[PDB]
Amino acid sequence: EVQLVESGGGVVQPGRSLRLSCAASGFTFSNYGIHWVRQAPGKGLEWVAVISYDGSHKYYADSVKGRFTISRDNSKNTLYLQMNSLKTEDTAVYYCAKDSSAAIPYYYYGMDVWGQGTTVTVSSASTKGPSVFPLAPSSTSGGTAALGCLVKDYFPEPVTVSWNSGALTSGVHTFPAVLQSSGLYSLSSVVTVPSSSLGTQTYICNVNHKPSNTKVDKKVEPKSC
Amino acid sequence: AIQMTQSPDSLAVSLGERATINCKSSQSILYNSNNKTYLAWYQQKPGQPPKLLIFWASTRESGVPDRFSGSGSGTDFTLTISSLQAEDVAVYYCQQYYSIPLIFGPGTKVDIKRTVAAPSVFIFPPSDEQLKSGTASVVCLLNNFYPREAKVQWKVDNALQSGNSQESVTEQDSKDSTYSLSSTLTLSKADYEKHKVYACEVTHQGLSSPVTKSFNR
Amino acid sequence: HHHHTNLCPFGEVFNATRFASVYAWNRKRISNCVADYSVLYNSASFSTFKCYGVSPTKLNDLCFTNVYADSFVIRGDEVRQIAPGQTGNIADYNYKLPDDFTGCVIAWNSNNLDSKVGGNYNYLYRLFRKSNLKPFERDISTEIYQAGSTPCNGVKGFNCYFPLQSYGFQPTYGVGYQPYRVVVLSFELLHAPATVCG
Ligand SMILES: *[C@@H]1O[C@H](CO[C@@H]2O[C@@H](C)[C@@H](O)[C@@H](O)[C@@H]2O)[C@@H](O[C@@H]2O[C@H](CO)[C@@H](O)[C@H](O)[C@H]2NC(C)=O)[C@H](O)[C@H]1NC(C)=O
Ligand SMILES: *[C@@H]1O[C@H](CO[C@@H]2O[C@@H](C)[C@@H](O)[C@@H](O)[C@@H]2O)[C@@H](O)[C@H](O)[C@H]1NC(C)=O
Repeated sequence: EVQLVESGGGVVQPGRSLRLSCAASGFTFSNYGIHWVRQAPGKGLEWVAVISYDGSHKYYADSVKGRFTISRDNSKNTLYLQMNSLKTEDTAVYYCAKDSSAAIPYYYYGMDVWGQGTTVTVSSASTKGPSVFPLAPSSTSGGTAALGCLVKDYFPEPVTVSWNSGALTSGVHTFPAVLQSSGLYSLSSVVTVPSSSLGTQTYICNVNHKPSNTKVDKKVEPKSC
Repeated sequence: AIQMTQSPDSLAVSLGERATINCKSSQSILYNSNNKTYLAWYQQKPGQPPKLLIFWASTRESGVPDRFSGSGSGTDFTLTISSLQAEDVAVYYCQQYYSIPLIFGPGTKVDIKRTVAAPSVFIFPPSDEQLKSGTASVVCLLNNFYPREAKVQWKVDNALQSGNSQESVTEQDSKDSTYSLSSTLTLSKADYEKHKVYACEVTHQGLSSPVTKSFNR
Repeated sequence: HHHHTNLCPFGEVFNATRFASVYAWNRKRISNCVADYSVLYNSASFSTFKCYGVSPTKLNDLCFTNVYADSFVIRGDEVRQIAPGQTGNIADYNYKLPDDFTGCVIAWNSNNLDSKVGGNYNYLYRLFRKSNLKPFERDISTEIYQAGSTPCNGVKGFNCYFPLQSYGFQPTYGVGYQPYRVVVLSFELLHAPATVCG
């Protein structure tokens, strides 16, 4: 029944500032130190900062030293992280990790409670909806052909791709997005069907992109020559 | 800074079999004045935050199953899962907290070891709608294969292409325990019409020889 | 109205109004009475009941020279430390049981008693200490703990911390952090031939 809730993440231009906050409940917040640990997309965990159970000791990572500022407010049960001069290498998910006992050099007992984590994107880019292009199933395999939608060029994350408005679910693979050199993302979502029903079923993907109020439906059909 | 190293980087092991993950630190994490090694083990599943399994190198955290055990002292450490369950498929990190900065390992990916499975290979020419924009996207799909390791090779007019393709891989499927891969070859409309044959060569353990699917523009 | 053939006042210890803090745990010597442990082991109101060195059924037909009852309050996640050969904030710095502990451990959730709305700061625990506690050692000292290079001189400062911390029990906490009352029965069986007692 104890939980840490991150907050304040979003999109920020390179070099600009942004302040994250993490709210704790269910335990005496003023008895334990808290950490910040970030995680780049598809990369390992990286430790960021820590603050003792009173604010006396604050230490930072060599990659964020002098750019970040950790602080807490034991009266409001909240901890903060002040990020300045952000880089695209700072784009990651930021978790607050409760320690097991204070945070004086030799009293780090490891971090037992973690938050869901808020996301921070640092890129010189604007809000753009996606272009949904079909992936036609031409002349396949041994009775199982595939089709899909190409959700290309959008910012920022994320997108939700449903098939037939939630009906078609089995054999569906929505792939994680990739960041292009243009600063925009690209994502493909496929589905494998038996080759015998390729016409007997009109296939439609529903692309939803809340950042730009974009809901696009695209009908996929076998290509005609 | 105390550098943490884990071996192996990926350990696919069948269920009920034992999984062994190792962790070596550059400096000794054993504190002299209390005989306590400041080493921890974390488990991170997709979409979830990490979870503390072991601290003090050998003490199991409240609520962790008994199949999780840690061992080692000083510089060499080991997290052992005696009988791997289907729910234990995650990424495992070791972390030192002796001195600052606190530093994690590179992580070890653990998946269940099913029998080998070759991928279904598909190729998708760019949509007529996309060519109306000036950019072409040739997609190459690898469907339900195992293990995760593979190699995608783009060849436009037999000329092997590189630096012009990005890939995506799905997590291990919850039912048949297979991965899938999406490769996107992006070219300009000009460079696309300059050629005819577009293929992607898939080399994988389940394929006795490299398989190639192609199309002519 | 008291005799030696009377019954031991186990109510005074278990059903007590207030309980001691763990760092200053309260010990009572149960003496000059008939100890009938059937009142305890036939009661489904305890959440932890583990004996070490004795079968709980053998308690009523054994021969003890001294019986002690230790009471205190801790967190849920700390009750696992009230056992021989454990480590943590409670076993190392507050209440340490010996490896050859010959007794019983009885715990139960008291969130409806030892937690107040804004946080019950009457229950404390020792957070810092130089060396570990000996078994059944008691450290009620509130001397400033020196975590740095320079002395502290009895003054809270940088690298100079007060050693006791409060739990701050509120009812909204998780069970791992709710107040649990603990009674620890310690025994000293008399040396005798089996022909005498057992
Ligand atoms: C601890 O107390 C409970 C109940 O205590 C209440 O307050 C006491 C001061 C006394 O006045 C009791 O009558 C109150 O009910 C004891 O449990 C009771 O035991 C009797 C048998 O002796 C039984 O008839 C009742 O139903 C029980 N009530 C409950 C709520 O369990 C318990 O025995 C006491 N334990 C110790 C170790 O003293
Ligand atoms: C030192 O500790 C030994 C066991 O310690 C435990 O296991 C090792 C691997 C570390 O992880 C440590 O943190 C654990 O607590 C004891 O067997 C040994 O007797 C101890 N010796 C002294 C002198 O304290």
